[PDB]
Amino acid sequence: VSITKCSSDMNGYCLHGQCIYLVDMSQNYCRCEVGYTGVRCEHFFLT
Amino acid sequence: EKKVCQGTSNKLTQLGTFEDHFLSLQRMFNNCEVVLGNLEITYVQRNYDLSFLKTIQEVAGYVLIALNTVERIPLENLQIIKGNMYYENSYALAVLSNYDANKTGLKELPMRNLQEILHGAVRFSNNPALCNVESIQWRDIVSSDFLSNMSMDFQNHLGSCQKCDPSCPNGSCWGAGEENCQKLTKIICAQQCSGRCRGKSPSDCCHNQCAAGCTGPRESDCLVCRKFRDEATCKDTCPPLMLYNPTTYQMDVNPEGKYSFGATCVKKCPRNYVVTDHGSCVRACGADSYEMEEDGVRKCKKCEGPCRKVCNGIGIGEFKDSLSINATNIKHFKNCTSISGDLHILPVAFRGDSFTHTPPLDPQELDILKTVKEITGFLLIQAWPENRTDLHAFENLEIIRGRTKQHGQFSLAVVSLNITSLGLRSLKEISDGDVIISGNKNLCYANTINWKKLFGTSGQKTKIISNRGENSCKATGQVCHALCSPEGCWGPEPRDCVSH
Ligand SMILES: *[C@@H]1O[C@H](CO)[C@@H](O[C@@H]2O[C@H](CO)[C@@H](O[C@@H]3O[C@H](CO)[C@@H](O)[C@H](O[C@H]4O[C@H](CO)[C@@H](O)[C@H](O)[C@@H]4O)[C@@H]3O)[C@H](O)[C@H]2NC(C)=O)[C@H](O)[C@H]1NC(C)=O
Ligand SMILES: *[C@@H]1O[C@H](CO)[C@@H](O[C@@H]2O[C@H](CO)[C@@H](O)[C@H](O)[C@H]2NC(C)=O)[C@H](O)[C@H]1NC(C)=O
Ligand SMILES: *[C@@H]1O[C@H](CO)[C@@H](O)[C@H](O)[C@H]1NC(C)=O
Repeated sequence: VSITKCSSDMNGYCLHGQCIYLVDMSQNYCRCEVGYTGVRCEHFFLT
Repeated sequence: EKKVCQGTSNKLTQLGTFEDHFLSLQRMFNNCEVVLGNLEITYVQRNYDLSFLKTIQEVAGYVLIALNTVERIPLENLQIIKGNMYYENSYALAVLSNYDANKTGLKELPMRNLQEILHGAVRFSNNPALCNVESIQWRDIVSSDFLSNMSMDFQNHLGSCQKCDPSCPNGSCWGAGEENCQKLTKIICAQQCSGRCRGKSPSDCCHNQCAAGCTGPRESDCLVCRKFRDEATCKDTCPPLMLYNPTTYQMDVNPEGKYSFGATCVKKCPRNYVVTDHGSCVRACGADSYEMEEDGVRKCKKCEGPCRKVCNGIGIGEFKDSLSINATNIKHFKNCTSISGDLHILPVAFRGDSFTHTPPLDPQELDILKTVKEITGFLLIQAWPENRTDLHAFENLEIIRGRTKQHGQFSLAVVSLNITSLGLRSLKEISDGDVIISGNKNLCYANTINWKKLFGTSGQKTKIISNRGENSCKATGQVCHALCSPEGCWGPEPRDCVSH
């Protein structure tokens, strides 16, 4: 009852990740691959 | 000697699975005491030990606590949030939806030491299992200039919370026990106090520079500093290097003088920073002003007319929320020699971004950067024309000063490119920070370079890994030229050689 899938409009929003809709805030966000950071998963992380 | 960490700005985004996320979070904030950025506690699953949080005592930016199904978050010793940065442009503390879908989750948030929010408001929402937090009177902690922006809808559905110990003034407490009661340092203060205080007595009126409170009215007896921290004394502004003489009308030397660096007064700026005439350590000089060394000191000087163009980097100025060098902002680097800041080249520059209204970038448009000889921050290259074999646009780059560093660590990062050679044949100095050369499946000459010859600081390390293997490159004859034996090279050709 917390996160949900994102819309089809959200395709290349997450650069290295999967979009997630947060229903308590009504906001869209990302879940990055391992080793990637940033709100949009844009930067390679040190480890 | 205060333990220090960078913080995170991921803002509710998840790094990998809940395990990976917890591991990154714990690696970040392990034995940290002062967080220079934001403190973001998100997505921590039940039965996960958050013991390291017990060390953080100060946060410069904002504190976010969201979507944790852990039962307890022991930010016991968090004293101050300076609010140098807001969550959603009005919050220095945002605790939001800490629960699992089976109606359980965060309950214990014993921030017994949080006594000051310099800037910003706080917002609480959708914390069902959260215990005891509807008790805290925030008029004491938050500044009066932010009281209207609070939006904090304290309700709970669990209700199985132990009432605040009868010893707590006004029933306000952070957790259970007589130890979690709220300490007032502003509301209970006397009328004659300047600001913070220990009690309603005029004796306990704390110095105006004491942010959280004090253990004595002197400058050096503060709990946290409001403005600057000179040694063990809270100062409104750093002591200048020279003081005026009201009698002689001239400037005299100040023996207790100090240089302004960050929120501290230091005896000397760091090696790669600039120094203004005001005696302050700066990261860049204003427009119509240039950098120069003169007697062992890097310093700013004005120019009466002919001086270099002000080229800010990706991140600052007109490039405020930009992720990369892209088709929109490439033109603004036409005649740049020094980059005042950082450079990012990400894959989306090449693919184009629909969400920032950014078309794709022509690889041939990259050669604009060939004029650049100095970068003052870090250089991060995660994308490059796949048809290009080396980093041709940076063949005339000489110095990366590394004032600002990626994650506070890396001043040169070249990751996941199709290149075969680095081709950085004018490179001569990397003044600070680490190098990381990773994932470039075809790169073959990075091993030949003695990178410790470019470094301007002990402990500068490299991370040269997961490229084309050494023995791979040697097997295909992809090695430095014979005439170039001493320090290796940046490519197969004799000019790519460092010493020839
Ligand atoms: C390619 O380069 C261009 C040029 O640098 C770059 O365009 C810039 O994009 C950012 C982000 O879209 C723009 O910054 C915005 O400015 C407006 C005010 O005009 C703000 O409202 C924006 O968001 C704010 O509010 C949000 C509320 O949720 C906050 O979350 C957020 O943090 C902000 O506070 C944002 O600041 C910028 O104006 C443009 N500039 C130009 C010249 O177009 C583009 O982003 C680059 N491409 C990529 C992929 O980054
Ligand atoms: C947070 O406080 C500010 C400052 O009092 C208020 O914002 C108002 O609107 C704009 C946007 O910040 C300001 O320029 C105004 O000066 C503010 N006051 C008025 C009367 O318009 C507002 O109280 C809060 N902002 C939000 C977005 O809730
Ligand atoms: C990457 O480099 C190799 C080097 O020969 C080349 O064969 C390959 O086509 C390059 N990839 C692209 C997409 O150009």
